[PDB]
Amino acid sequence: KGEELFTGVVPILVELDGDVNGHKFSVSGEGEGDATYGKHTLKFICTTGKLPVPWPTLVTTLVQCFSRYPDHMKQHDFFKSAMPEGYVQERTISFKDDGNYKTRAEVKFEGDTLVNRIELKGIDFKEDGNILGHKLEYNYNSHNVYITADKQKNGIKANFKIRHNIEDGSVQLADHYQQNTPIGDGPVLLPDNHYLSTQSALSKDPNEKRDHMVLLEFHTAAGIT
Ligand SMILES: [Mg+2]
Repeated sequence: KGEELFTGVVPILVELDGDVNGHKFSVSGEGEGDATYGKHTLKFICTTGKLPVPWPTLVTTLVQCFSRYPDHMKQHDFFKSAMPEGYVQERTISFKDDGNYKTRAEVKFEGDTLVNRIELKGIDFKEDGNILGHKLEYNYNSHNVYITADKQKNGIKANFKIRHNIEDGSVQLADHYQQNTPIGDGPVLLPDNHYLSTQSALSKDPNEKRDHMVLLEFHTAAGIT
């Protein structure tokens, strides 16, 4: 069963190819996760130069299999149950009064490493909106990711609203619609409605001159007693 693959520390690789309003970029990440504690740590580098969008707008795209599912909820952990063959994770991220990201990712094991490979496409961004104008603060709020089963697709859906702080004290909403479907043909766990409680801390490596993001993430399943 997939959950057995997560009882210890697992190395993580993340690779993203993006195009936002014609601005092409790539991000590479490395770190590790320990789902026992709902915890993952990564450092991401923009390998093409300067990132053309704010780092916070990429956090959700850049491994929910590292969520801590409490023992009494283990039967609701789709994410691990699809491993090692993995899952496709797709989103539409709608930035209020601005453009949208469409993302397609494959999350799977490559040997003993958990890999998140992503294509991101962003369109219809305003040239001096909060995203292409870089008006988002380098910080991140705590959210609830609401998950529901999609039995027709043998997977799940999720819906949630990310709140991005703007440098003038306002908030940029980013509505997330998500679908995950298994890559393999083995059975998966189809959960009851629940949510993941998320927390994120963004920082910088004081010795790093490349455009980059250091991330500490907690994800904890909740909403079933
Ligand atoms: Mg503020």
